Amino acid sequence: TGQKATANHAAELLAKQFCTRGSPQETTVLLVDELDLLWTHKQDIMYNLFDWPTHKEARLVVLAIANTMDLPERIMMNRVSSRLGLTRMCFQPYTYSQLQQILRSRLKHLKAFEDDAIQLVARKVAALSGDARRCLD
Amino acid sequence: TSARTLLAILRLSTALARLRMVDVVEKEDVNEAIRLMEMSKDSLLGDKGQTARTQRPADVIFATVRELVSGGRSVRFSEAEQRCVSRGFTPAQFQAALDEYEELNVWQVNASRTRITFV
Repeated sequence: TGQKATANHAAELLAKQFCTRGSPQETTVLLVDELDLLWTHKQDIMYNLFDWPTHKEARLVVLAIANTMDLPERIMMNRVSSRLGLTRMCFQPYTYSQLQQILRSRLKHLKAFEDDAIQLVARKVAALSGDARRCLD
Repeated sequence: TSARTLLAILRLSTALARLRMVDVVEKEDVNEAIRLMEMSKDSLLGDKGQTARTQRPADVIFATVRELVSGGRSVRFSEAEQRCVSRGFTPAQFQAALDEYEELNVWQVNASRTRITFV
């Protein structure tokens, strides 16, 4: 909407709005990044966020973006990992044959680099950690 | 092991040379003399000292390339084979050994596989 309050005046209106009986909503999407910064001592930030789309008239699609996969079983405790699910599909880094193809798409009509230098740069980054940002730099 | 065991080795050299009615010593009297010493020192413990080594068909191939990396960088592919065929290495196994390390990002070749340079 457009109303701005605070962490308590607003946090109380969002709790009573998701449980409103007799009001249609839309299939929204929630995209959050870096979950370790939202961790508090009472664990009342990640636990209540996952219980919102588990209601009747709730169309929230949470896209929890983080780093490693063992976070729910390390930093977060039992209540956060319970009401979540085991639907954690990790993404593996690019292979050696994939780094030479992504760089080829960017240089489709750029006649300025030999074929012996393209595979050499994509070889050192593939052995370090396979980061997609450490190859084009 | 000090100077006390140094004179004990030369003492066992005459224990076997006098059994063949000869006045000279051969290599048999030396290997059999140290055989009883290695068996006695292993009996003082609770196990036997052995070794473990797997004959990899590509372990000595990488060591031969090391002789050209310390001398230069642009090593010719045809020049590196002047030392591999000296001992008796088959060239058929060398073609299958390059992909074992190039896949794991060690070196790199060209399209004709005629240029090799250590990265």
